[PDB]
Amino acid sequence: ARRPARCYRYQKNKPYPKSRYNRAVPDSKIRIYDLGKKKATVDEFPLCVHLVSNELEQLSSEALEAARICANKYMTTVSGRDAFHLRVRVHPFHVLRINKQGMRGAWGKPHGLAARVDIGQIIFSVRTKDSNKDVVVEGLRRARYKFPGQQKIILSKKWGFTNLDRPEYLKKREAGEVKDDGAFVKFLSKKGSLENNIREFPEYFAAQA
Amino acid sequence: QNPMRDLKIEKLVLNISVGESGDRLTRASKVLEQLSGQTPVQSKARYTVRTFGIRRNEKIAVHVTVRGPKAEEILERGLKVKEYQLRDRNFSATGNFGFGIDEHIDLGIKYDPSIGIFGMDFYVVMNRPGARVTRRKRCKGTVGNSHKTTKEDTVSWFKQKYDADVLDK
Amino acid sequence: PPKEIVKSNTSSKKADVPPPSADPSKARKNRPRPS
Amino acid sequence: GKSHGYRSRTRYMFQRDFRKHGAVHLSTYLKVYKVGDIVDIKANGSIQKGMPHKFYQGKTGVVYNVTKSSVGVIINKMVGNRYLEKRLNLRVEHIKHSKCRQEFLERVKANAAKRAEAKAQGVAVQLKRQPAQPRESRIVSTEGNVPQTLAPVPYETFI
Amino acid sequence: QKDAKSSAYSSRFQTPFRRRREGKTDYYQRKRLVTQHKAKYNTPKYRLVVRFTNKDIICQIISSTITGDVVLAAAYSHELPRYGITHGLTNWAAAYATGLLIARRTLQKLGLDETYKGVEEVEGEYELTEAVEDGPRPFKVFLDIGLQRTTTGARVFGALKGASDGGLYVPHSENRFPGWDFETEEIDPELLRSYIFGGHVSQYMEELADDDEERFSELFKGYLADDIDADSLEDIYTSAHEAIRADPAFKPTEKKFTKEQYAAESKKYRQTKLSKEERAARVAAKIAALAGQQ
RNA sequence: GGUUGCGGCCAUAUCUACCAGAAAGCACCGUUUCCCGUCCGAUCAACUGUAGUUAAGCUGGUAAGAGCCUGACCGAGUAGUGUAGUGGGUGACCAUACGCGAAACUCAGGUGCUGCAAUCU
RNA sequence: GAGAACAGAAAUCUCCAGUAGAACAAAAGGGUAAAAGCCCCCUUGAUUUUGAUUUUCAGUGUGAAUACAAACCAUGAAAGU
RNA sequence: AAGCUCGUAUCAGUUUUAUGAGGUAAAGCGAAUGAUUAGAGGUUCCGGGGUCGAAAUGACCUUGACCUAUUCUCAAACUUUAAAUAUGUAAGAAGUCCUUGUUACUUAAUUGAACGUGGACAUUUGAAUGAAGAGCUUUUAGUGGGCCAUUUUUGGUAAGC
Ligand SMILES: C[NH+](C)c1cc(NC(=O)CNC(C)(C)C)c(O)c2c1C[C@H]1C[C@H]3[C@H]([NH+](C)C)C(O)=C(C(N)=O)C(=O)[C@@]3(O)C(O)=C1C2=O
Ligand SMILES: C[NH+](C)c1cc(NC(=O)CNC(C)(C)C)c(O)c2c1C[C@H]1C[C@H]3[C@H]([NH+](C)C)C(O)=C(C(N)=O)C(=O)[C@@]3(O)C(O)=C1C2=O
Ligand SMILES: [Mg+2]
Ligand SMILES: [Mg+2]
Repeated sequence: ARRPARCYRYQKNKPYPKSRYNRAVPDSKIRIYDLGKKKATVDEFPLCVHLVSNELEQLSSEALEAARICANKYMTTVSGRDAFHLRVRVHPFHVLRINKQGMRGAWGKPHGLAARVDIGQIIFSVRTKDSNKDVVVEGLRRARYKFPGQQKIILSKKWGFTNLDRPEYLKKREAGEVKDDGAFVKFLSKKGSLENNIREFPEYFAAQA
Repeated sequence: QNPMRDLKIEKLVLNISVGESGDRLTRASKVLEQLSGQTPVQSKARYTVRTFGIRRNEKIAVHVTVRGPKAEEILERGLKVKEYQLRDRNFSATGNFGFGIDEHIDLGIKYDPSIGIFGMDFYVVMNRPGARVTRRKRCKGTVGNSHKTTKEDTVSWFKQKYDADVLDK
Repeated sequence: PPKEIVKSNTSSKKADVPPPSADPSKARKNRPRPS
Repeated sequence: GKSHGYRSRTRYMFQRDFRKHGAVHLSTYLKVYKVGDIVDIKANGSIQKGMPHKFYQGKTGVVYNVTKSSVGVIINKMVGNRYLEKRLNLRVEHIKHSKCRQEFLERVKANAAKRAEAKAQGVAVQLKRQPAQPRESRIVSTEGNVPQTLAPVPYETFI
Repeated sequence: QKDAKSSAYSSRFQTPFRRRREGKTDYYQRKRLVTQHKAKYNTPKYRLVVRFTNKDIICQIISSTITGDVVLAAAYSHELPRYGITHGLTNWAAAYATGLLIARRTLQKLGLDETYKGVEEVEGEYELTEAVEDGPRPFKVFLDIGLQRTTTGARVFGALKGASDGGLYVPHSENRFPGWDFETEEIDPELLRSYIFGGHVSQYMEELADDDEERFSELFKGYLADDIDADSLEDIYTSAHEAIRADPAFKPTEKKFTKEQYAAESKKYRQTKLSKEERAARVAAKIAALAGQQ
């Protein structure tokens, strides 16, 4: 068993997901997709660090789980459990097939799950404080050791996971049009109804500091 | 204000669900004939239930729709045997209300020893005058928001008329 | 004569299936039992 | 195992447009076709009677016969080493007019007009269309428009 | 009431046609009425459109065009009191008189009035207008009822019989006129003559005047105001019939307070829309009004 | 300019909440003799326009409204794609040359127009 | 969803919301809302005479289908079908 | 191969202009269907487990479920939108306009439909470029094992499959 990712590496077939036409498939090895203090706020974690792909390929579901464990173990052992939020941004939906006389009736049974990753697609995202740049970079270096292909650790200059680079997020927050939701934020738009905009964002519609 | 939108009784429905077919259902139909003065219509099952002992396309219930002065006198007799107290639930949120009586000998006809005992469900609906706009065929519509009688309007009307009282909630 | 009349159902389903609102798991236990 | 029915591979072809289901309209019922008109065939999925084959979808032909509820359209189709003429009996919901044909009629009316004046004033007609001639000599004013210098941007990653 | 419909629902929502949405036309029926045999290429299909409001009867001859339906002739029950009928403008006799009026008006307009005189001896018998040999064929219109029920004893079929007696070749059967007893499967000429000449109103008047003075008075105030007796309904309805046979030409009203005065003064209470700066001013005023965390 | 009847395009017209409607019209409305129809004059049929009402229907307005429509040099000449190279790279794939060229997003505007006939302070 | 004796999760009756999330004999796709769905009334166009056309195609056959013509009918107030 | 009728206004493995058609690449899921990660708020309506005076057709809760607004990722047999390349038709003389002839078709009709008579339409007869000719017919051979390359792509770990 356990054929190589070198024989399941490239994107050669059409996406073959679990549907009403493809049943009795095995479940993936990765079940948890967010690790660390997943209830924290974007005000708590400003710096974003991305592990991004540079090849068009297929990452195994179990490669995802193995890299997720080694990353989370290193970060928790070094900087504690509440110092980071790790989110895996690819989900294994492509069912990979195995053949197991001759090539007559060669259509195979489902074997595993894989996530198709494109060039410039984020695989891992970690948000953290400004001091933990070294430990986040080292943990994602272990993750890129365990994934196949060539990957890049980039310092994402967006406040947390969302959008809106750090000067822009500052100006929005001390303007007051940002409301703290669970693990994310809500924004004030100038297109909603006035009544619910008032009763959802009082700080913008007051003279508060 | 209140020019003509006061209230009125649209119809009263008498419903008996005997749960089986034959002599019992026919005798229930005779009870409805003698009470309303009007031919009853027998309602039919929808699906089989093993615990209920019912079969699909088997005649289960029987009901009569009455309107107007006969509706109000039947309502008066039903409220008289229900001693003019109704439990607030008993006034659904669209304003229409209803109750249920057992041993229908308490109102009207004597026993007629060949028919039997049949409890029945009174259900009454009310409308402000002008429900033809949502009932008629050409140029249909919906009643406005200063219409479509609510629970508070119905209980206010039912405490103004009939000298009745309500319960806790 | 006892004239007989049927209710014309305004329903299209002809399957002998109860609706999904008839789940026996959905049941109000601690319903008031008759004493 | 293999099927070639009348409506094989016609799923998205005979679907209706989005928010365009239901009854087809009385303009398409009251437009008139006379023998010799040139029409375009695009099947309407709601009317199953009189529907064409999938080959003739989006195809242009000359009407030759006009009857009670349908018209007959002559379509040239390519099979083998020759074109064959085909005589389809299609209903007026699947038949629509050809805006190339109406614009050709407006152009022949305009040409007849232009030759009528050019004969009245004795000037040459210049009737046929000319394609896009390249350009001509021009002067551009710098007054109020000084050329702003552009330079290639460096590489900054946005993610 | 928390039943507000979602944005996805409102996006996938296909609105019906305008007239279906306002519930005035049946497009299935409209299609089948106005679709023409394509081998005629230009001949309009003419509809005898009959409509009934609560106080008026509208009877029109309509043809169909891509730009919109156009009217060839019109006749109104509120124009009937010019002829002879000052009361009961929505009864069976008004329907028959309106059908007669619309038939005679369109034949006078089309110049087919010297021939196709119609009946002139109205007797309540069912006949079709036969084509005159060596001459123009009768004008063919099809009855457009619309949405009302095609029950036996309908004023739209009263107008149908009025048009058929007026001379318009309406294709019809006799199993919808009143007096058609399905047990005997024939027509009743006496009952249908009574219905044409308003006999049911007359028996109603004599029954009320015999039994209840207050109900007779309440329903028939204008009748007693004109002092019109219970047995003169046939006299006035006949005289209206020959007045229609005399002058089926449209006389418009006095038209006082002309069109520009109607536009200028009679309608100025329509409230005008605002523009962008006024809308922004109201928004800013509401911002100032709702300023603070109150 | 309204309103009615018939319509054309079929959301710029729909949906939700709230206001206004002088005239006429429309509507709600009253009655069961007849034709007729229902378990039921509620729908439908018939009679009166009288006893009343604009409460609804309808029409129009408002909403930093939902939706829908139009536009933009907003995104974006981006993704994608024809054609070419003894171009690159172990490959995956990418760049260039000559052409074509989106969708989402952002922002701005708008919220039915019109044909025939009749009627209206 | 809110209600009405027994009656409850679900038996029957109402009201409101409900762009089709149902049904259309069967596999899947398409289509359909005053209908093509569900009830009621009448019927036998599931008829006769041969032709033309489309699909597979050699532009042969078989099957299926389309539009007419000359009849005779059904239905409906009728247009029509 | 034999030709034949014309070499008289006929065509094109091509482009433009005008007008159609399509649902693939892309894109989308805070748009339908299906999949799917994570929190937030609410349901004085007990779905399940409790606690508070064994009580509660009572409160304090946990926890599901459901709903509302968000959020991460997708789909050959999902889709609002939607390319590029290929694809249909047209670019007059067998055409257009004006009066009036036939008809058992059609119309309410001296109205229409189809085919016509007569008259008008030259140094641009109505886009480009080409034509080493256009069209048609007869007869008959051999063939009816294929293979490779760029791009798209199916099955397979892959293959000089
Ligand atoms: C210019 N000439 C040489 C010519 C050429 C062609 N064909 C071409 O254009 C060439 N063919 C190519 C395009 C190369 C395939 C042509 O096709 C023609 C003609 C001549 C005309 C002459 C016509 C003429 N009248 C009507 C002006 C005439 O006198 C008669 C007659 N009444 O007998 C004709 O024969 C004429 O009508 C005619 O037939 C011509 C051509 O067809
Ligand atoms: C389009 N041009 C090339 C053309 C085409 C055709 N034929 C066609 O339209 C095509 N043939 C079809 C009908 C489609 C089978 C044509 O038939 C003609 C012509 C040209 C004309 C020119 C005529 C012209 N007129 C104004 C009198 C002229 O000056 C003379 C003359 N008297 O010298 C002509 O030669 C002319 O009469 C002529 O022969 C033409 C055609 O016949
Ligand atoms: Mg020649
Ligand atoms: Mg010539």
